[PDB]
Amino acid sequence: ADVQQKLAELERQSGGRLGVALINTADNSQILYRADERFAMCSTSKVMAAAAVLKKSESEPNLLNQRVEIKKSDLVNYNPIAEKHVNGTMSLAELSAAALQYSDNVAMNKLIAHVGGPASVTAFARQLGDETFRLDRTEPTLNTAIPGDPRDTTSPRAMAQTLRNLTLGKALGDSQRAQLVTWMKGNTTGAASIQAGLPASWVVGDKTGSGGYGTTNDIAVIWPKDRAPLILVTYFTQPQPKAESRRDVLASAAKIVTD
Ligand SMILES: [Cl-]
Ligand code: NA
Repeated sequence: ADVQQKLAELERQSGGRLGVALINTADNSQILYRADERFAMCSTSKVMAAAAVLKKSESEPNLLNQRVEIKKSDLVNYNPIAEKHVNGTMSLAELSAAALQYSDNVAMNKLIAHVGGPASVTAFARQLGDETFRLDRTEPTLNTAIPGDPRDTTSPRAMAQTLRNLTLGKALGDSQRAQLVTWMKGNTTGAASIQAGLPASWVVGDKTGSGGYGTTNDIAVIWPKDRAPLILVTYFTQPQPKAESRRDVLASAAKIVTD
């Protein structure tokens, strides 16, 4: 309860809307704040697109080696890896890694297309037991994050439970689960978000997201020193369309709920 008051104070101080879900797998306890409200996922949705391709690879073992052409027409707004491979191909494994580790938006679009579009990613979430997740659009429009707009949203509670299934549970086969976790542990974009609020010795696998209205998100699996793992989802959005990102708010929330 003291944690609730501290999160409420942080939310007030920040001027935005904060949603937090922590799962402590030691005792299956939860810390929740606005955990059933919807938030725009932005690039945190890349985890579900990658997982859907991994699940397909359980029945098509050569799938991650399949190659995908990258053309100038594929470029969108943020393409740090794909722009180096124009007029060549990348494998689905390389695209998955680019999406998760560099937040490459071409990679995301190629993963979406492969599995059949946003409704197919959403159908995959339903098969896992997540009835809240919805992916509606492709990159870059899925990041608009308009207040009140349900498109491309989920709730903190649902995303934490689903991330627990994907990374610590049995939603994926052992090889595929290990691959997802390795990719998330190799993320290059998260050091200023949840990880900035945790001790240096803890190990984090995370995926960040940012978008309109100053939306600043991070979802993480956390291995504390000599403890059972944690799942932590921190979603944040602001009232002003051109608000700046606030990664520090996510770091502060992480420190509060892990103290
Ligand atoms: Cl503004
Ligand atoms: Na979700």
